[PDB]
Amino acid sequence: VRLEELSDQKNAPYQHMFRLCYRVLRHSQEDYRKNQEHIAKQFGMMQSQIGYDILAEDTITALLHNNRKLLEKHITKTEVETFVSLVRKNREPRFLDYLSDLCVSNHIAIPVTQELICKCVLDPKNSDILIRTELRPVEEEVWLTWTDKNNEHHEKSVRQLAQEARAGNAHDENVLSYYRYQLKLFARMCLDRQYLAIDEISQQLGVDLIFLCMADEMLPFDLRASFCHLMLHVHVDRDPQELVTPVKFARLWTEIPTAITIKDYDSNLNASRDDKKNKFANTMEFVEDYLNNVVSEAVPFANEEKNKLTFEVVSLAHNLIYFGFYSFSELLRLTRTLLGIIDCV
Repeated sequence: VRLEELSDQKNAPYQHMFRLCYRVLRHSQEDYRKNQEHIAKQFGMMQSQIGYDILAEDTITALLHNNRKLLEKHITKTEVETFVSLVRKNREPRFLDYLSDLCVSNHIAIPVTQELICKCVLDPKNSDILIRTELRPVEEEVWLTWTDKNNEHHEKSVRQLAQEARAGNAHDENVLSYYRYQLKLFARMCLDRQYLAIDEISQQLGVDLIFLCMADEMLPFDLRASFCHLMLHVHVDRDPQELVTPVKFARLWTEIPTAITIKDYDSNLNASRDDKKNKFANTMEFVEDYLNNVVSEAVPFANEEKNKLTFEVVSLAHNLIYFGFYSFSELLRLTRTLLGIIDCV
């Protein structure tokens, strides 16, 4: 029997047999470390059978769901290379999604697998499965260049890709989906301050480029949300940024002014904010404008696509606020907008 021919009516019973076998495997490893480890020794075969209608994807997901130690033990360079080869062969975003899931377990990054995936993906080889983004004077426009499965180059503008996808172009829609999944993979790799991947992804996708992509209202909301997530996890969370404590318990006697106002309180710490907000000033302005636009429309949460971008923007604002990028007056002005956003209708 052949995996590609399993779909035939002649091999139909074999499909049912294999599905039952995989269901047995899934049921035999539920909340049992010994069985999970025993089944994990056959990971290569399961990957070899990944892709076809055999529920191997579900079995792998169940096996690697919320098992940090098992993931670290049984995910290695061979597994990452197998996934890279599969994604090279199929060019489907599902394998990139699987790599992203491997990167993070239980919403917490796993440094060993993150580093392995970064080394295996960002290597000079395997560059044909990643879409390259560049800026062209054409002010400046964003262009994507990618190699198809036939080793043929293709170059096109993001605006044109979005226009064709909206028109109905399946090729451009699939390209956009692949790009979104690639951005998700990069964000997962850069999660929890993975400098090994940040140092190489920042030089490819810059702050200005990501801001332009987010501010381009003609692009898909999901794409804008992916770019916002990348900005949050590649640029905002880095070494210079550090969490701040809003309340201070230690005070110096002679530093206490006789009279204190909102302006004086803001100016007390307006040097570090002033000299660190230069990069993110445009981002903060965009966030404020987006929140005002959201609060100015009835039923803020009506479209899921826009809700994704709203969630990403709110997460970015939360990170910026907790990194001390906002003054007291700015926070007091933003609280009205937030309350209006989450107000009753």
